[PDB]
Amino acid sequence: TVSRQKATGAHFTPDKLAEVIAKRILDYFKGEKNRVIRVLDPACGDGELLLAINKVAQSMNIQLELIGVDFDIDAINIANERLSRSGHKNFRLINKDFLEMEELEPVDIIIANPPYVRTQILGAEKAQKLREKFNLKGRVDLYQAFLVAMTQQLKSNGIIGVITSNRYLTTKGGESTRKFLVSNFNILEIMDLGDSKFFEAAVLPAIFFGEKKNKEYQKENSNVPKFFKIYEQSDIEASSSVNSEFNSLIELLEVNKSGLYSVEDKTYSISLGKIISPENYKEPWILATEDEYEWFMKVNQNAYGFIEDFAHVKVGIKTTADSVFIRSDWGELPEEQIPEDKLLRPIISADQANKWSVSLVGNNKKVLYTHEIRDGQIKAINLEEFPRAKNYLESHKERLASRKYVLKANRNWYEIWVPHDPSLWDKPKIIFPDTSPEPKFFYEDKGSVVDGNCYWIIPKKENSNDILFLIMGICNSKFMSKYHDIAFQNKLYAGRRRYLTQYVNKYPIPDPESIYSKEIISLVRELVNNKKETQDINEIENRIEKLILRAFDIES
DNA sequence: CGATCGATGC
DNA sequence: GCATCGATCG
Ligand SMILES: Nc1ncnc2c1ncn2[C@@H]1O[C@H](CSCC[C@H](N)C(=O)O)[C@@H](O)[C@H]1O
Repeated sequence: TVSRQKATGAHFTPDKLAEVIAKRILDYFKGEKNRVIRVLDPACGDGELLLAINKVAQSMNIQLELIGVDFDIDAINIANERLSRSGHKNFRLINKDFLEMEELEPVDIIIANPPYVRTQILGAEKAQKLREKFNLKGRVDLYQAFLVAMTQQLKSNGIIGVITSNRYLTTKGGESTRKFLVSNFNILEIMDLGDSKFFEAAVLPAIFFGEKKNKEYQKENSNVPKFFKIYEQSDIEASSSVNSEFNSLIELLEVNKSGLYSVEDKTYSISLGKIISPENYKEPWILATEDEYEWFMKVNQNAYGFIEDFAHVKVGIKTTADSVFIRSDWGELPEEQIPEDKLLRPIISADQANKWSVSLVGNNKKVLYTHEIRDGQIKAINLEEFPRAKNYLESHKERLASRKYVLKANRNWYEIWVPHDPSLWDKPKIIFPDTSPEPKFFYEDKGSVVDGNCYWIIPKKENSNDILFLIMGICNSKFMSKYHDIAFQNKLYAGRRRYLTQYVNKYPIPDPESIYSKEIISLVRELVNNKKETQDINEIENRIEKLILRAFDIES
């Protein structure tokens, strides 16, 4: 199920992309450049990065000592053959685990593309060892441990050029990585390659260039960190101009002017600017232009608060066996195994998501809910009281009992892993999908369950009314989409944002007592009650955009 | 406990 | 194309 390429992260850097990284490294290198420079690739694969940096260095008449490490002998054998045939004799390859889970003196240059292996593939046990050894936190990825490991092999004032997944820039679990990078390096440049798809794998990579700090120093300050951001721009503004003077996508990585660029069948939006105070490592690092960052600043100052202050942003249920607990064909089961109607709760998924109004006009999904309120406490149901539902779960005994995290928690083998509080489903709530290219927050007061591909919003104050309607009008607006693309830059392919709790908690909210917020609430109340409204919903939506702009005191 | 994260995945 | 869904961590 898990390929050897998946578990070992064996994806080689393309030809032209490796050359781009090598050119930027040797341009940033302030070292001597007339002696032998030692270069390290801590996961060299077939030697692609070492070949690229030597080809560039030989043009500059620089002599390199190439060092490559890889724990796979097959990669070492092919890299030895390629390096030997290149003509360069001063190279050295080591077959070992670089993380050390027999010596090497520090190097002047590191060029790297470490493997990206998620915590689930590493396993919980190996992930704990990596966190304890390399001082990492959260859902650690392998490239994060390599980042710490390879940095400790770099001389002070040495240059690093390393390409990884861009997810440390915006995820909560990237906090330890951001802290380590800004602490150990004078950040030279961060390149967010976005959804350009240089690799055959579905990944959005970032390239980090930095000069390792020396323990004795100055103020630096003469170095201000810059960024380069390129994403696929599908929709083009009617008044925006496109530059088509570049032939290949790899040439766009060396442009030095922000704007729209078209290569073949796709248009790209390239942004250049400065990293703004990366020492604040607890929030995502924002890569935005001067105008975008200033607009982002004035919204926060004029904001009355944030969603986190007014409501609980929760995830839907996580059964950890969706094809067993969530079905639409309950009536088509054998009558001996059709669960009792008390247990089958209608559940809303992401494929029924629209703005304001739910697409519940066509739905039949129900969840076999396994929890209930008993003596004022949340307890799992007793199977003896539900014979038909018991037989159904008996047929799935081996798979449901395989969930080791359920048994080590001393919970019943048949339970839903995250059922939440059964009493909270009755409250009015906002629902929205996680993976979506557009906000689809909608009101729902029929007391149904929310699926794991959606999040839901319930107020902190027990007045489940106007406050939810205000939050909807804010979240669904184009105003908040602009704010989102600046502050929370976590994108999947095809322009999909991630509407996660850690992001939606930070949405700004205006004063719910101002006359502007009062009119927004009345318009949102109309959009959910008047399902006879069609097409001219856009008319109401436009009135909300101008109201939100006056509520935050800005014209965008 | 309850939200995260995805060299996405099928 | 286009929207995971289940191990995981705190
Ligand atoms: N623990 C470890 N120690 C050393 N190498 C490792 C490793 N885990 C994975 N690798 C190696 O890291 C490589 C990542 S693919 C990167 C290859 C090369 N850097 C390039 O850009 O083309 C794989 O070949 C894999 O064999």
